[PDB]
Amino acid sequence: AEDLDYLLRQYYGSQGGEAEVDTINSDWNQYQNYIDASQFMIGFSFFEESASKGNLWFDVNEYDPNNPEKGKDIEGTRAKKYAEWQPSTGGLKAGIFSYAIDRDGVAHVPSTYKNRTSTNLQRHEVDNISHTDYTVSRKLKTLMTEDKRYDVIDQKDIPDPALREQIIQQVGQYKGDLERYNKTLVLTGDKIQNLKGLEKLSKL
Amino acid sequence: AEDLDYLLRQYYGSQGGEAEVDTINSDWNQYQNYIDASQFMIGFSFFEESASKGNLWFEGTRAKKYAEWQPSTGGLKAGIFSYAIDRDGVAHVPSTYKNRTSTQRHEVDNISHTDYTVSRKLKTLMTEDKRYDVIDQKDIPDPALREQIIQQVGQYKGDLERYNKTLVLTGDKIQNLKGLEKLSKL
Amino acid sequence: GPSVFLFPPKPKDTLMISRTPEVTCVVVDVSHEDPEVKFNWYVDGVEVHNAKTKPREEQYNSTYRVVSVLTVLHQDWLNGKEYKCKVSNKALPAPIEKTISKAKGQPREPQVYTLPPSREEMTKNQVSLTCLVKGFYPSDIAVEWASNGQPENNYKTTPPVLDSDGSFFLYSKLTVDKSRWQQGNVFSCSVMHEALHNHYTQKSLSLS
Amino acid sequence: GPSVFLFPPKPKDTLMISRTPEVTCVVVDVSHEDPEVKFNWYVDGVEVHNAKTKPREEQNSTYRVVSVLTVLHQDWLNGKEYKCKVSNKALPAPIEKTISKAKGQPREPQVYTLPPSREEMTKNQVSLTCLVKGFYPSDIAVEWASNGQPENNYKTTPPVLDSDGSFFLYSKLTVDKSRWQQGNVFSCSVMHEALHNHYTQKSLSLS
Ligand SMILES: *[C@@H]1O[C@H](CO[C@@H]2O[C@@H](C)[C@@H](O)[C@@H](O)[C@@H]2O)[C@@H](O[C@@H]2O[C@H](CO)[C@@H](O[C@@H]3O[C@H](CO[C@H]4O[C@H](CO)[C@@H](O)[C@H](O)[C@@H]4O[C@@H]4O[C@H](CO)[C@@H](O)[C@H](O)[C@H]4NC(C)=O)[C@@H](O)[C@H](O[C@H]4O[C@H](CO)[C@@H](O)[C@H](O)[C@@H]4O[C@@H]4O[C@H](CO)[C@@H](O)[C@H](O)[C@H]4NC(C)=O)[C@@H]3O)[C@H](O)[C@H]2NC(C)=O)[C@H](O)[C@H]1NC(C)=O
Ligand SMILES: *[C@@H]1O[C@H](CO[C@@H]2O[C@@H](C)[C@@H](O)[C@@H](O)[C@@H]2O)[C@@H](O[C@@H]2O[C@H](CO)[C@@H](O[C@@H]3O[C@H](CO[C@H]4O[C@H](CO)[C@@H](O)[C@H](O)[C@@H]4O[C@@H]4O[C@H](CO)[C@@H](O)[C@H](O)[C@H]4NC(C)=O)[C@@H](O)[C@H](O[C@H]4O[C@H](CO)[C@@H](O)[C@H](O)[C@@H]4O)[C@@H]3O)[C@H](O)[C@H]2NC(C)=O)[C@H](O)[C@H]1NC(C)=O
Repeated sequence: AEDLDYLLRQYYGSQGGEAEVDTINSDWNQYQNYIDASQFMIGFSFFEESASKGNLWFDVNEYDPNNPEKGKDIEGTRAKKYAEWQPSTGGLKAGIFSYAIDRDGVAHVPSTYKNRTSTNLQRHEVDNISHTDYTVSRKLKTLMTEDKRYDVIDQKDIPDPALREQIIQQVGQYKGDLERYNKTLVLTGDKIQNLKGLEKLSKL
Repeated sequence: AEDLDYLLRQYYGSQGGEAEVDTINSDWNQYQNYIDASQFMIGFSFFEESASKGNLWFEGTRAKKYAEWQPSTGGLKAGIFSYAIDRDGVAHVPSTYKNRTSTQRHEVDNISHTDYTVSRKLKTLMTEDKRYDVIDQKDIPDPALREQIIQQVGQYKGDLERYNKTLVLTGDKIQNLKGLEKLSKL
Repeated sequence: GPSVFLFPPKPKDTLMISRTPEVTCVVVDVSHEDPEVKFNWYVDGVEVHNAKTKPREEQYNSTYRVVSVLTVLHQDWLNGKEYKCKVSNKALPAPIEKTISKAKGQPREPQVYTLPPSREEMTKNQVSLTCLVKGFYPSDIAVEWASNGQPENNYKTTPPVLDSDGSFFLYSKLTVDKSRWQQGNVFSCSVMHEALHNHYTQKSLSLS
Repeated sequence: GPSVFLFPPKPKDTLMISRTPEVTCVVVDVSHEDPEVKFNWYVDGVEVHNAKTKPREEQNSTYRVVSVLTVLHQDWLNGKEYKCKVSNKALPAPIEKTISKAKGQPREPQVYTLPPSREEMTKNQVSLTCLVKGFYPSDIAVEWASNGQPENNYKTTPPVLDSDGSFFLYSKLTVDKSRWQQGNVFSCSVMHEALHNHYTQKSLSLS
């Protein structure tokens, strides 16, 4: 862990609980002792062609017979959930990743095919191969970069430039890190005049 | 024929044979060279008021028989039609009046409002017929082959057994030829 | 959708006082999405709540198995009482009900005969001690070997075979080093069946 | 829908020159409505046209259809694959079942005849036993005889996998004690691919 740049945790399909992220939060509770949240990345999977029971995750929308473009909508998807999801502790996550990005935009096979198998194969329109615009990938990236938590720490948070510098180096550079950081902060040196903004480190 | 959308063949009354459709099948045997079965439509007639010999055609209805009837070859038919739909429901004058020429009468020769009950039963019958079910992957697995066969033979399950002309399969997209065996008359 | 399998107790466990027999109920192909699996157990249509459900066991990606094990009373099983297992789940249209009971029919007492190695086998480093059990019904039976009070464990037993008189027979074949046979050690063939007194007999086999 | 079962030849038929071995393919639960059942036979994936389909048999309103392919002794014993393919209108896709002989170093059976137990001699019928062990594969055939005539009141266990990877079984001929005590000789015949001419005989008489 000490030598990793990123850990990429694949969390395809439901991970338990009402909000389907129990396993993610429980796992992070352990992961955080070994890596920073700035190194942590969670993944969903696109719908692969001719996938049978054992590889059907429903991380993107199902086929809709009246809206060919439903696979490209990220609304109410586990993909959007993961983009939005953040750790309780440590800080904001590094980001998300997708499996089989070459299938970006293809709708999932309907729930009715949930138990299809290699022998007992019931194929569907969505098992066909198609060119992709990477529409979902760009929506998920834009979503995360437009999230206000990833706004940088400014003088409205920590006025003193000397204190702001040190907090950034130790906890992170985002507003949403302050809320979450739950380790040690060592403030040093004669440049710090006042400690305003330090109250924002609620979990320190 | 090349410019027609539909041929509507009026087959009012018995058309010969035990099942009274000899003339229909014999005619279709010729019609099929000029049109697709998807263009072919057979008709019965309702009972017209004050009809004499020469216009008396008459479940266990020729109407239901025509709804049910399909060609042996080419494919499933387009549908059926009725003559004098304004008389939908009104019963026929009995066989005993078979030769009631212009030189008789019956209650049924009187005029009445219609709810088009027979027409709706005949339409429902045809749309509940399973032969007009569409070709799915259970018939032809390969999507590329399924596409081409649909373009050439028809879009219904019941077309496959009947189509009896040429099929040209092309391109590098076809992987396997499963389902092609169903074109028994090709 | 989920399937159910209901296995009976091991025949030795139903017949031996030292052992506790169990009916086992297995639910396979349980989805990750709707994971709650409720079991209800019945003994002659009478609900029993003493069952013990083991936690789910991922067989392959996002598909689990759930086992429930009901302890049974020796008498209840041997008196041919019905054990019903009822499974409930969200991914089921109606609950699933499976039932098992003991094989019915007039019991017949097994006859146990031990047979020594063939003269021809004595040319080999290991020889075959044989135990014939015949004329027993029903086919639920258990055979073990022993020597000097310790269990002998290098044996194989045939499945029961239907004989021409409607009863069953089988052979068990303990393999021992010739040395141990020739030195005159005694071997025991233990047979356990519901038609034996105390469900138990032992036949001995040593060199003549 | 229709099911398929593919049975191998009787082991004696594969091993004996006097006999003609057959692979048999059975299709059960065929509907009255769509009754046409086409079989295709393959030997190492190569189609063969010499099969023989017997006509339907009402086993209600449900038929059974059997197809029997004669096999060459050598093909079977060399472990060639026999594939049976079944087609039907009430099938979504054709059904394909395959059988071959178990691959693996053949091992010669050891045949030992065992006389009755002293304790059994108190009874009007006694058990002559034949142990066959250490054979591979499990395809085997056991018969009894006496004075050249077949003895027919016997049962044989299925092969059982032993701890060394080979198979064993027991055959149990039942005879009137009188015939045993009078000193008649009984023979246990064993037929297996690892025996010379696929055949040995062990004798058993009073001692
Ligand atoms: C179980 O799920 C996990 C993901 O879930 C995670 O764990 C579960 C338990 C939950 O906790 C989840 O919340 C959590 O997220 C799977 O892990 C990732 O999951 C995806 C799929 O979901 C996998 O993709 C598949 O990958 C295979 C190939 O996988 C390589 O890598 C694997 C791990 O590294 C390894 O196990 C494989 O053996 C394989 O490894 C390689 O081996 C070859 C030599 O064999 C070697 O040359 C490579 O260098 C080596 N690669 C390595 C080590 O990375 C891929 O084949 C799958 O696609 C097939 O199936 C799809 C339909 O299901 C289909 O669309 C694809 O086109 C493809 O199918 C085939 O196409 C070819 C070409 O046209 C054709 O010839 C074939 O006939 C055709 N075959 C079939 C049968 O369809 C698929 O993409 C990831 O491997 C895996 N890891 C990562 C990092 O993403 C886990 O794999 C799942 N387990 C199973 C058994 O599915
Ligand atoms: C013989 O039977 C045919 C049906 O049977 C088919 O053919 C035979 C040979 C067998 O092979 C059968 O198996 C097969 O099913 C009739 O064809 C159609 O039948 C119906 C009823 O049977 C006819 O309805 C009747 O139509 C009369 C008017 O006919 C118009 O159409 C004729 C064809 O184009 C045309 O020749 C006529 O001249 C007339 O057309 C018009 O002329 C006027 C004036 O010039 C124009 O202004 C119009 O624009 C023209 N319109 C058209 C469309 O051309 C009606 O008079 C008749 O009604 C009268 O009698 C009935 C009772 O008998 C009363 O109930 C009613 O109130 C009224 O008094 C009736 O509705 C239909 O015409 C036929 N054609 C079609 C396309 O459906 C043959 O008509 C029939 N032959 C004879 C001579 O009987």
